Order: sequence, then C-alpha cells, then structure tokens
Amino acid sequence: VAGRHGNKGIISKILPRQDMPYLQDGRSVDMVFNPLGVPSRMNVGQIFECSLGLAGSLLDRHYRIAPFDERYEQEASRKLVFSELYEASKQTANPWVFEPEYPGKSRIFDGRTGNPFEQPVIIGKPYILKLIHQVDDKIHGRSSGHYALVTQQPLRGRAKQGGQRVGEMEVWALEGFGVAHILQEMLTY
Amino acid sequence: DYLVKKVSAKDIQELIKGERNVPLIIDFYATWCGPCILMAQELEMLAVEYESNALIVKVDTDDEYEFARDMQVRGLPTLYFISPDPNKDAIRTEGLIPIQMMRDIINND
Amino acid sequence: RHLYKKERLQAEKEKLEKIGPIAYYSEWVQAWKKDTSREAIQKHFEETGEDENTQLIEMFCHQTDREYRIMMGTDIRIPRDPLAMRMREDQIKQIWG
Amino acid sequence: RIPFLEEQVRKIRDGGKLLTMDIHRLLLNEDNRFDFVNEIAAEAKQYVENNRDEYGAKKAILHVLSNRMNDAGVYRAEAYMESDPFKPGPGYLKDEL
Amino acid sequence: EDISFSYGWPPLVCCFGAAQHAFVPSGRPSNRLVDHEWHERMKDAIWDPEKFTRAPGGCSSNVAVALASLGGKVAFMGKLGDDDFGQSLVYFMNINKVQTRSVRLDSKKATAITHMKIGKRGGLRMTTTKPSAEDSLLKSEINIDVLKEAKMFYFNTFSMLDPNMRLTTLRATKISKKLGGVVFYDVNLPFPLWESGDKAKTFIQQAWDLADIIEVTKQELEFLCGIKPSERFDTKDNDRSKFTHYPPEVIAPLWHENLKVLFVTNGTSKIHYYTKEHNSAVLGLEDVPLTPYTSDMSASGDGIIAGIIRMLTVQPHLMTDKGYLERTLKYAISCGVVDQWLQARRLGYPPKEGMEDDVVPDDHGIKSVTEREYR
Amino acid sequence: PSLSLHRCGLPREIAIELFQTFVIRGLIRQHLASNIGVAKSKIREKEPIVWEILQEVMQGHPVLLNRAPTLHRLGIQAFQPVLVEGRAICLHPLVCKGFNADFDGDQMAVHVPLSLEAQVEARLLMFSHMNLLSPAIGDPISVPTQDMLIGLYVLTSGNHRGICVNRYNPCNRKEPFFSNSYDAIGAYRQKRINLDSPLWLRWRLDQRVIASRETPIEVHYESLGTFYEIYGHYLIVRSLKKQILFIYIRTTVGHIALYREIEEAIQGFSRAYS
Amino acid sequence: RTLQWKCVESRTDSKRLYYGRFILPLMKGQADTIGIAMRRALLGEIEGTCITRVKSEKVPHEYSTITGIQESVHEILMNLKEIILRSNLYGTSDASICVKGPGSVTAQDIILPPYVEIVDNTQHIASLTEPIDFCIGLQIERNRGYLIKTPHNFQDGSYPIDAVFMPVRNANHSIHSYGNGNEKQEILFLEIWTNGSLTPKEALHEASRNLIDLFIPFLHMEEDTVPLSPFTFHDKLAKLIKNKKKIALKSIFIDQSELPSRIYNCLKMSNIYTLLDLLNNSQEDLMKIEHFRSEDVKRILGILEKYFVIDLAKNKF
Amino acid sequence: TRTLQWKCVESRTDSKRLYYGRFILSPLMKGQADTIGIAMRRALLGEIEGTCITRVKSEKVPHEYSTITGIQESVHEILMNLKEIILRSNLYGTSDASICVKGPGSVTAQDIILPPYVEIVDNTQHIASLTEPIDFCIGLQIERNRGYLIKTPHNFQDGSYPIDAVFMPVRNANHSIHSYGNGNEKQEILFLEIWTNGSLTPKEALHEASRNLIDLFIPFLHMEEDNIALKSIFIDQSELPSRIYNCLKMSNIYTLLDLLNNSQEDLMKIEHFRSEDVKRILGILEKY
Amino acid sequence: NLVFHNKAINGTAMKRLISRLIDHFGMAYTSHILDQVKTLGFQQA
Ligand SMILES: [Mg+2]
Ligand SMILES: [Zn+2]
Repeated sequence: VAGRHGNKGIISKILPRQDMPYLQDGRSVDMVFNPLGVPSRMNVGQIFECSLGLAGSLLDRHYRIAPFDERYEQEASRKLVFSELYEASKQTANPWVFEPEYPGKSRIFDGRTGNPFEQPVIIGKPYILKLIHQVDDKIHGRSSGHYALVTQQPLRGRAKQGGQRVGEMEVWALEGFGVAHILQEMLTY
Repeated sequence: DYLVKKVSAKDIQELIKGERNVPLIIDFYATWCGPCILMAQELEMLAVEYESNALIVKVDTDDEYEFARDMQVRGLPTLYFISPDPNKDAIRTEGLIPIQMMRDIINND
Repeated sequence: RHLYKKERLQAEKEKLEKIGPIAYYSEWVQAWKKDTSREAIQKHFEETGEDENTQLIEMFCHQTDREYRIMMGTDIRIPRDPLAMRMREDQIKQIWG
Repeated sequence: RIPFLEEQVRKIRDGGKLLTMDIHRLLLNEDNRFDFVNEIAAEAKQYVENNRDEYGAKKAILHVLSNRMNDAGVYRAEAYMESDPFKPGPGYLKDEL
Repeated sequence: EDISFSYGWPPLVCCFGAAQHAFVPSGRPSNRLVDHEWHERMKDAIWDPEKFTRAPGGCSSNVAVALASLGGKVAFMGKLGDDDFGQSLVYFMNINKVQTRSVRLDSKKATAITHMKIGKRGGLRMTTTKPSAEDSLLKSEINIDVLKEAKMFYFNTFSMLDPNMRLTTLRATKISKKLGGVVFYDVNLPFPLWESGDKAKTFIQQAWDLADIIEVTKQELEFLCGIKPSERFDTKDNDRSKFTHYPPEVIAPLWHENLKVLFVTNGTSKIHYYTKEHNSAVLGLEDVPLTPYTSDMSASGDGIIAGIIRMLTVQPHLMTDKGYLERTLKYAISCGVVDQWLQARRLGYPPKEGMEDDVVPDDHGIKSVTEREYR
Repeated sequence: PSLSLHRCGLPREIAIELFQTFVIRGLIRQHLASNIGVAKSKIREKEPIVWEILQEVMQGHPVLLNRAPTLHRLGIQAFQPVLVEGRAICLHPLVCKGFNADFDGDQMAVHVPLSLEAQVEARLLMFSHMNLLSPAIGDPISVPTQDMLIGLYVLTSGNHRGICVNRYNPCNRKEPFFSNSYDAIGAYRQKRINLDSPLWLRWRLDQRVIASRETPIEVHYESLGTFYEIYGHYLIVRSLKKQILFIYIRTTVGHIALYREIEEAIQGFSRAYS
Repeated sequence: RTLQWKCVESRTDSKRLYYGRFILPLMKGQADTIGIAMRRALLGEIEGTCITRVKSEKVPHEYSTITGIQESVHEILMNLKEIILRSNLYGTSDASICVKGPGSVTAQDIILPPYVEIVDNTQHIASLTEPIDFCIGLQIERNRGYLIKTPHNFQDGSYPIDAVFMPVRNANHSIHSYGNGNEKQEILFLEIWTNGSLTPKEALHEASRNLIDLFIPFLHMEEDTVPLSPFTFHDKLAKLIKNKKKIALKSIFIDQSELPSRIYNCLKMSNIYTLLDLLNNSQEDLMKIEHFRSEDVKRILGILEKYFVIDLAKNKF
Repeated sequence: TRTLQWKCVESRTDSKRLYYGRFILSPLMKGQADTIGIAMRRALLGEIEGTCITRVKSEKVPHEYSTITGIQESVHEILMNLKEIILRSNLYGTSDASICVKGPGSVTAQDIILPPYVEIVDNTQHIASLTEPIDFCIGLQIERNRGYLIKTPHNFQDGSYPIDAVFMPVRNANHSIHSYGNGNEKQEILFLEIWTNGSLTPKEALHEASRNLIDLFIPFLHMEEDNIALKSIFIDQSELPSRIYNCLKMSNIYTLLDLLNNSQEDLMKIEHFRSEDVKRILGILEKY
Repeated sequence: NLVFHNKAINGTAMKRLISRLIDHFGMAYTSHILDQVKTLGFQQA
C-alpha cells in the first residue's frame, strides 16, 4: 500500500478493533505507520496532508490546492492547515483536533489496557492507494516436475511450475561456509 | 402423553380402600419447586421399567393442603411407597433419591 | 515549560477542594442556575433527603454533549493545561499569525 | 535464586533453544568443526540403516545428539521430542504466530 | 486443654441437623425487584416463573458447603446411613472441605426412608413404625469435643420436628451455651406448621428463647406476628407497597433479654436488621439467570446465611455495631447472587421440545444456547 | 516480531509443495492410505489430517533462505520452519542487516536440504546463532537497530537535573527509598512513580556503578563516629571500625529494568541447561 | 445507596443511529478497570442478527445485469448486507421478497418469520423501472463477529454475503475527580452508539451480564461423561470404589478413621486430609509437625493397622 | 460439554514468603481470553486487601538520627525492617500491637503481641538485634487496606513516625494465550500465573479477584423501588425601537431564535436595558 | 557480574557491549540476551 508522497509499505498484521489504538472521541484508528521514516526520506508533505484531511472530514470540505503556495507569503501552508484545524475544533466541539500546546498532535490510548500513551501523537486522514503487486501473484512452490529438453534442467517461471536458480554468487557463499555436501546436491540430484 | 397421571385427593382415598395387586407410588409435588421437576423425570422412567407392574400417581400439594397435612408431608419432594398386603407397612422417602434405590424398594418392600 | 504547567495544574486541584464538586463542574453546565455553595447543598439534604451525590447527578442531566466534550480536559488520565482550555480566540490565532 | 524466572525456563526448553546450547558444548571439545559434522552424519546413517521404521517423526540426527548428552550426564529427552499436554483433540493445530 | 495447640484462627462453626439432597421446607408467595421492560422484549427466550414462590432456604448440609466455599471452618453433626446414599453424601461434604468427624453412621437405620403405619380413616399416617436415620439421634452420640472448640452453633426448626430429636437438639444448644457459643437459629418453617400462627409460636418458643441471633423471612414474620398480607403479589411494577420495613414496635413484642440481632429477609432484594438501639435496611439484585430447576430460590437462602456467619465469626466484638452490620449485609447479598447464578449454570435447563438429547441414567438437561433454539 | 532467532514462518501452501514426498510416506506408514496414488488424492482435498502429518515431518528439518543479490555469505542462512497461515514468509527482525532486507516489496527464496549429510551441515554450520560476527573486521552484525534502539535510549535517557526540575533555588528550602529492585519495578506498574522520577536503591554488592572520578560533595561526620559521604550518584555510610554499613544508589526505574533483563537471561539459560 | 447510576442523555438521531450517556463515587483504581472491560465487551461480545444467503432465481452470475432493475446483482447483494434485524433466538430462518411493477423494493417488502423483526422500514434494496416481477429468497442467522464467505461452492441460485453481526457502532469513556481530598474518589461517564437493533442501555446491561459469565467459572469446583447432572458426586464415587485399589484410598478421609482430636486437628492443619496422604508421609515427618509427640505416632499406627494391613511409606526401612 | 472448566497445573512453595501457582481455563471463543486476562491481572494486583504496619512509636528518645544504647542498628534501619513484616488479618478498623523484650543479647523477631484476629506469617523475620542489656519497648499500629499505599501524613504528636505502606498481597501476575484452531473453529486457553507473599495462597487470591470483579459490575444491574424558519428571521425585520435594538445587538442576539432562547432574567444583565422594554418586546412578538 | 550503567545508550554503545558479551560468555548466551533486549526495546518504544 502507498500514499502519494513516496511512502510505501507491506501489510504485516490485521488486528481486531478492540486492540487498535483509540482517540478521545472513542474511534479507533485504521492504520498505524512508523514515524522514523520521515527523517530519512525527507517528506514533510505527508504531515501537512494528514492534518488537513482530518479537518475536511469534520467540516465537510474538500480542498484543491495548487503547488508552490509560498509565493504569496512566508509559511503559507502552515497558516492554512492550522487555521482549518481550529475551525473544525470550534464548530464541532472537539478540542483535541487543535491543541494549543502541541498543534497537530493529540494524546491517544491503548486498546489492550486502557492506558494513555506517554507522549502526544500525529493523527490524520490521508489518502492511501493499493498497488498492483499482490501476494497471490507472487507465491510459488515446486517438487519434481517437468524438465527441459536439451539442458534437462528444471523449467523457469511460476507459470511454468519451475525451479529457482542457484547461481554464481550463491555458490560462492555456500563455499565460504564450507558446505560441500549441500552444494553437490543442488548441482546433481 | 404421560404415563403419570394427576389425581384428586378424594380419588386417592378410594384407592386405599380398594384392593391392589401392584405397588402404588404417590408423589406430592408443587409447580414452584425445582427439585420436583427433576423428580418427575426420574419417576417417569420407572414407569416404563415397571410397565404395568405398578401404578404411579401424583397430587399437587397447593390445591390439597389438608390431605397432605394428614399424610404427614414434611417437605416438598416427598414420595410414599405403599403395598398390596395391608399389614406390611408404607415407606416415605424425603428428598431426591437415586433411581436404584427406588428400584430396590419396590422389589423388596 | 513544564514547571509552569505543573504549577497551574496544582492550583486547579486546590480550587476543587475549596469550592466543592458541584461548583467546579458548573462552568460546564450552563443550565444550572441554582446556588452551589456548600452551605446551599446542606440545606437541601435537610429539606429533601438528597445528598451531594444525588445533586451532582442531577446537574449532569442538564448538560449538552457539546459541553461534555469540552470538559474532557479535566480527565485524570490526560489532563490539559488550564491556560489552553480557557484561552480566547484572538490569542490562539497568533500562533499562526 | 531469582524470584520469577519460571516462564523463561519453560520457554527455553519448549522453544528448542536447548538444542542450540548443546551444539555449542559439543564443539568445545573439537578442533575442526568440519570433522565433527562428518562424524555425526555417519552415526545417523548407521542408525537409519539398522532400524528404518522408527524414524520419520523422530529424526536420526537428533537422536545421535541426545544420546551424546545423556552419556555425559545431562538428561535430555529422546530426539528432543516433546508432547503438547493441552491440545484440544485429534486434528487440532497450534498457531505459533 | 489442647486448645492452644490445635484450635486455629478461623473459629469453628458447627451446623447441626439433617443431611438431605434437594429438600425444600416450604414455599410462599413473593415479590422481586426486576426490570419489567427487559422481560417484555425477551419474552420469548427467558424463563420467568408465572407465579413466584420462594423457598426459605435449604438443609443444614447446604449451609455448611457454602461456608466452606467462602473460607470458613465448618463441621456437621448428625446421623446418616452406611447405605450407599449415606456414604455418598459424606463424600460430597468431605470433598467440599466440611469436617465430618462429628457425623455418626448406624447399621440398622436407613438414610431417607421412614417406615410408617397406614393409620386411621382419613389416611392419618403414623410415622413411628420406624424412624429414619436422620431424625434418630441420641444424646450419648453428641460429640462434646467439637462443641467445645466451636464458637458458633447453627440449627433449624426441622430437627425439632421429631419428638426424640427435639430433646437431643435442645441439649446440644444448652451444652454449647455454657461452654461458650453464640447460637444462631434459622426458623425455616416446614410445611406442617403453617396451619395456624398460634400453634407455631408455641412450638418454637423454647428455641426462640435460647438464641443470640435469629433469622426470619418476611412472610414468616408476618405469620408469627399476625399481620395479613395486602400486596398484589402478581403484577408488573415495583411499588413499595411490597418491600415494607415494619416499624420497630411491631417487632418488639418478640424480644427476649439474650437477643442480640434479628434479620428479616425479602430475598436478595432487601434485607432488614433490627437491634435494640438501631434499625435499618440494605438493597440488592434479584434479577438473576433463572432456570426451571432453580426457580425456587433456595440457593440464595443458603448463601445469605453463610455470609452472615463468616463475618460475625471473624470479628466477634462488633455484632452490634451499626457499620459492621451494614458491611456484613452487603457481603451477604453478593454471596447469594453468586450462588443462584452458579446453580443455573451447573444444573442447566430442561429440554424445551425436540427432546432427542442423550439421557443421563436418571434425567436429561441442556445448556442455555440450546434452550434458545428456533423451534 | 515474536519469532525467535532460530525460527522462520513458512506459508502452508508453499510447504505442502516442498515437503510432499515426506508427507506421502507418512500417510502410508500410518496406513491412512493404500497407495501413492491414493495419497495424492488426500493431499488435494485438503483434508484436516494432511495438516497434522505436515507438522510432524517438518519439526526437526531445517530450510534455507536467500535474497537475490547475494553479496556475502550472510545472504544465505538456515532456519527451523514454523507453519503459518497466510501467504508471506515471516522473518526475525535482527537478521535483516545480513540479508540487506527491508519490508517494502522484497522477496526471498526457500530450499529444502534432502540428505542426512546436508541436513547436518545446515544445523551445525549455517544457523544464526553460530554466525553473529561479520567476516571483514570482526564486528557484530546483529545488533538492535531502529525502534529497538529508540526504546533503549528512552529507558536510559535520564531526568531533568537542576533549573529544569525546580523553579527556585533549592537552597531556601528524590524521596522514594526502595529496598529491593522488584519493589521499584512494581511501583512503576501501579503508577506510584514515573520512568524518570529519581529514587534510591539499596545496594548490597560491590560498587560497580560507572561514574566519574569525583570526590565527595559533602562528608558529614558525627561525634559518636559514623560518617555519611554524599557523592552525586551515591551515599556510603561508614563507622568507626571503618566498615561500610550501607550503600545507596540514586537512579531511575529505567536503569534498573535493563540490568534486570540482562541478569535474568544469564541465570535462566544456566538453570535450563540443568 | 452510595454508588448510583443514571442515564444523563438519550437521543435517536436516525432510525439507524442511537445515542446514550451514563454516569456512575467510585474508589481510586476502580474506574479504569470498569471502563476498559466495558469497552471490550461492548465492542466484541454482543451478538446480532443478519441475512446470510440469498436465492435469486434466474441469473447466470452475480456480475450480470437484469432488465428493469437499475442495479446489477452485485449491487443488490451489497444493499442487502446493510439491512438491520432484531431477534433473540438461534438457528437459521427463512424469509422472502415478492414485489412487482415499477417502483422501489425496500425493507418493508420482506416478509418475515414470527421471531425476526426489521428496524428501519425505509432501507433501499433495489430500484425498479419497468413492469417486472422481483422474487428473492433469504436466510437469516444470529451469531457473533464477522463471517468469511467460505462456501463459494453453492446450490444453484444461492450466493453468500459477509455479514457483520456487531450491533454497537462505537463507545467512549472518561474519568474525573470527585474532589474528596484524602479519600480519592472518582466519577465515571460512558457513552454508547448503537445501530438501533438494541438500545444503548440494553447494550450496557447485556455487556455486564456477559462479563459476569466469563468470571463466574472460577468459583465453580476444579476439574480433576455428562455434565449438568445432579448426581455427579454419587456416580463418580460408585466408580471410584469399584474401579481401583489405591484409588479407593482417596475416598477414605482422616475423619472416618477415628483418631483422638489433638492428633486430628494437627494433621488437618498440616495439609493432611486423606489417608493416601498419611500413608505417604514419613514417620519422621510426623515428628516434624508441631506439637506432635512420640506417643501419637504409635497411636496412629495402632489404629491404622487395625483398619488395614498396608504401610506404603508408613513402614520405615 | 463446552463448559468452561478451571484446573491448577503447577504449584510450588519456595519460602514461607513466596508461593507460585499456574492456572488454566477451558476453551474460549476468540477474543475472550485477552479480556479475561487483563481484568484479572488488574484485580489481583489492585483489588485484594492486605494488612500491614502503618505507624511506629519509639518512646525512648526524640532524636531524629540517634542510635540509642545497645541497639546495633539505626533508627532508620529498624523502620525499614518493620515494613518488611508480613501479616494476615481480617480486621475492620485499626488496632494496636507492641513488642517488649529485655535482652542482654537480642534477636528481636516474633515478639509482637497481637490481637487474636491478626496473625504472623513468618516468625523468623528479624526486627532488630540488641547488643547490651536494655529494655526495648515499641508500640505499633496495624491496618487493612487494598494496596492503597498512603494517606496524607498525620501530625507527630509524640515521637511517632509514619511508615510507607504497600498493602499488596500478590507480588506479580501475568497472562498468556494458546490458540488451537483447526478446521471449522478456533478454541483458546488462558494461562494465569500468580505469585503471593504467603498471606494467602495463589488459589485463594484467584478466587478473591474473581469475586472482587463481579461486585464491580453488579451495580449496573441494580433496579430501585418506585413510588427552522425562525433561524432566517432577523431582528431588523421585526420593527423594534432603537434603544432596544442597539442593546440586543450588543449582546449578540441577531435572530429570533435567539431571543426565544434567552430568558427574562438573562435580559436584565445587558446594560442600558429596561423592564418596560421587556414588555415591549413581548408585545412586538405578540402581534406575530 | 556486570557493570551498572547510569548514562545513555546509543548505537555505538550497544555494539561495544554485544562485542564484550560475546567474548566473555560466548555466542549462545549472547543470542538469548539479544532476544530479550529486543522485547524490552519494542515494548518501551
Ligand atoms: Mg526494499
Ligand atoms: Zn507550502
């Protein structure tokens, strides 16, 4: 799954709603992402997009913004996001949407124990997409099977029900270990 | 249908006077009591096992308070086992009692 | 920054103790228009038999959901700075300019 | 004795970490690892040649290793094989996430 | 004087009487606090007895099994059979940690069977042809040592029904009082004695006199005292006409110099206490899972009694404190509700229809999910 | 994350393919099928028994895993397979550096070692526990790396010391004292204290605390003969006979938690061997 | 009494959305335990009823289309997955729809059995724009959680839908201080949102009962062929005495083999309740129990031997 | 038949002060096990009640930091030694206890004089050691509370020093799950481990926690005895005299809906307003 | 027999410790220590 700012990941676990992290409104978050990714990958765009999404959902607005907004003024994007979050907080009376001490972040709780997590966290509704590369297409296995005409070796390809390659680099690694018997097997039987 | 049949107080009187050739078992019961609902089930089995070698009848205590006081009911789940030879005595059993015990009494008393 | 929030939070604890439970929580119920002094509460117990707790429960029955949601800053688990809660609109705007 | 180590000890035995510890003891008696691998392989072959049908869920390599440890004084089960005391019934599988 | 060496902290309590399996002394009309609206919505799947009748309580073995569960040290004194039933009954008690040293077993007598003479016209039976083992206990067999160690004695009116046994019981009570004991009397009036009030008061007056603590159901209190009920007894609302606290004066006719407390029970729904200087009540839950087998409400009775015993025994100095008594009463309401609930789960429900269930050698039962099946 | 170092999770569909011959034998040996053809049918209907047999067969049999650009030996390592439902292979968090793997689209390959000779070599020479040091200079290859490091840092980070903790000079005018480490860990759970709150712990052992070479801030000496020495992180109480009556350490709950885990693991491994 | 509960607010926003808020002086740690358990029970332990299979009479597949209906078969099936129903009984039940002509087929058009009842009455199943006949067959069930559509293989005309049987949409809780000074007491508030199959107050009660049923098992007797029988103790013993020697030994208790009281009391305290226990324990061990003499070991052995010949550990070497 | 059952699988008594038990529960439907475990662990670690020594009164001296006479140990060390003493009781209220020994050589341990209800779990625990003949007299106070560590410290009327009390009988608790699902359905097993201080057995603690939990959820079941066009109309349109209009607009009333929301008492707060005016507004509305 | 550390742990410090532990206790013990530290790190984070 991926977002529009260069962020990609593979799903690892699905958990029941009761065990998911939850907000001061009671609702449970749909996805949880690692936060150590942004410093390395340099995308601060996502933080601006998640926060604006939360506002629009609450106030019933969609926003279409053209690029390079700072031409008008310094820190233009911050002024848009922070202002909109405040309006949502006031109109629907949810004070957690804009918190004056740490704007954009809130305090959430754990589903398993009911206890508050210690430091404030970033919550938002971004837009996430599902990619064409799926597990079902990827999985393959083989035992026995059809063999090629001249080389008399196994066939290549999942469609063709084939084997996998032990190539030059792999031999070298097996040699480093000193596993002669294992290697001979791959080359003969 | 049920082999066990509810009977009025008066009718029971008639039975005591008249002759009998198979053992009568009388159960005093009440709608409210929980043990008695369980008891009814076990007596019913015995009816099948004896199969016309006995008569089993029931009287509801709440309707016939006086009849009961006379035959000395002490607590609700009570069974009186009576016999044809009118010199041999009666047996009163109080409380839920296992089936094998019920069986023995009919045979040996 | 922390030293100061703690000081403000301790003052709130003290006001609840002096004023009483019904008075502190009445900022957030605006439909209660009845005396909330400790001395007013005792008089009602003598006259009608309803103690402090019963009176507090009756007050909350007059609160709007919008107002309840604003009272969550008073939660023991995740308490909010008393200054942020009561700040005016003009002041907040200056965060973004 | 540290007071609460019970679970960790149950797990070490159950997990199969015991085998790892054993391999290490045994290699502390040998200059060439490569030769020890060859000696163990030979013993396993003798065992399977002599009684073929015992094996299949009991593995020969494990048997050779358990036998070494028991000879030297540490009680190990045969072939490091442990039953599941609490399985619900036949045809039931544990989910070892 | 082996006391120092062997007595132990939880003081021993001794329950005297008859051991029986599932015996109900009596049953009278009653009312309960329930949510009437839920009952309408769940009419299809909940058993609600049509006319509600509540048993006073159960046999003394039942009170003892209950104390043991809560943690008390308990002993049962009485006589039983060495016939199979008897030996099995002793096993139950033993498995449930009730000391059985005081019980005595006899070869000739039988466990629940009383041979009776056919009697005069009108079927008036005579029960003296042969007494049953339970009511056949003699003064010689009473175990003095158990009586000596114990700081509480519990007895019921059932053991006062047979003529010889009455005598034995009164002796046990008097022996205990001297040695040092608090006597707890539970009037759980059986079926015969409901004919008239005057007769009842006279039958039990000697026992009433010898007791430090007494427990009476509300319906019994009215019967002894005189009041005739004026409550609907079959309606869909909780109205306060029921659940009345009789004023202290109505109760005062029955006091004696040695009576420390009187407990009047309306079920787990309300429990009332009367002491010489104070009077009060505590309230509870009676809307509990009920099955046809458990509708009598006997189990709650035994549980309530057990809680009152445990608490009074552990801190003896405060039987008359206003606060302790209120805390005791709340623990009792809780023990009662737990017991009625547990029973329903254990015993189960009778098969509704489509009774093709496997049958135990004596009877058949199903779980709640099963009861609630579509047709 | 929950897997141990010696284990890997293999999807069941992949396994049935790789271990088929072994399962057929089992079906026949247990006489749950008459012929090889008979068994292959049972495998297809996915009958529940096929699964009990599969589990039995793979219990002591290792498997080999490799990533595509196999730059160095650590590219291939061996694990004990654990059946999992789902279609992806689960890998331990700490083996990813060697394989140079991340969880954004990377794929891996599995091979099964058929001969006895081959099987011995894999358990004895190609498992992670045996290969914890890299070939080039001798450095550790499996060390806590990202989130795990964040957690360790937080536990040992510490507490505010002066202006940050007190507004006004302490002159004009922490408290908890605990006797055993267990109690302290307990208070954290019961919310009596926080992770960073300072505390005093009695130490019965021998001055192992890494601290600077600093002389005492104040020595307080009394007439009957006892002297109390206050250093920054410790208080040593001594008597006329020159014996150390007590030592107390100033610390935080987080520090005691890391020590305890390292210590308990050592003792646990020892008690298991026996 | 001291603890009191009430419903502070109740609202019905739509026929399919309901709301409720409740209030509860509680001691210092009690509120958190009550709140977490209630959330987990409300979102997780309450069951509901839903349509599980549909029989469309003459369609090749679900991705087809039919004339006179603006939606495909897949769309009609999705719309059905959203219908709200109320029932208290288990098992499968059958119902049908048979409207004709131009118009809209809505929830009212379903004919139901006696036990199941619809809630909304306005939910839309399909849009019909020609004079056509719509006939469908439906199956309804009560269960918990969610169902994967496992039986892809099906009888002709039958297609399954993944039902979600959860009747509570959302929940929240909050804890505040009662300001009682030294005694720290607290006030709890809970809020519940429901689909309207059941009221929030009913959900609150159902959750409490379900929780007690999960903690009550512990207070039954420990497990050590049919349950739910009054005579489980009797039948068990009948086998225990008949079946095995050394197991009959469990039946015998120290109480029956009469002993003098001083000895009996001491033995019981030291965890000895049965004979197999006494025989197992060493003679030396008896000296270990406090206030146990030399005369007593003799007494016990003398009474025991009369009762039975065996000395399992009773006999010293 | 699908009936939940509980068994004890492991038990061990290491010292008189440490006990361990492991328990199991029968198959549970998915999702059930974790809820049951979390709650139990909370009850065991916080709801069970314990008895311990809250306050100590040493009559011999008033010095805050002075070793007195024979005793080999400090005042503070004795206070620590006293806090580590385990007791079992069923008290309602408070009680007093004392220790008095006159020993040339002393191993003060188990000399506490207690009321019959209170009991001592381990006799050997060492309160103190006296090197020279002297008379030692200490008075103590004992209480029963559910692990609530403290109240505000009270006044030191005499040389009476408070002791910080941990009232927790159970030392640790943990839970685990195994899921054995095959074919049609999944079943789970809960495993609970309890360690105790010897005041109660682990099995007893298990039962107590279950009872404590049930009483917490019983209160919910208790039953008591029984005895917009306006939005779009603005004040400008309904003719109103100027002084009243300016005043209302001052206080943020802009539309009719809003005047209705306001009440007669509320109006008298805005300044420059008059009671007669309240009548006039009523008259204007009256015409509608 | 280990040192008590009263200052922060950063990545350099963990590599030094794992190295030091491998030399003193060996690879088997170190593997168990490593799995346990991982659990603690994930939990606190
Ligand atoms: Mg990648
Ligand atoms: Zn910008």
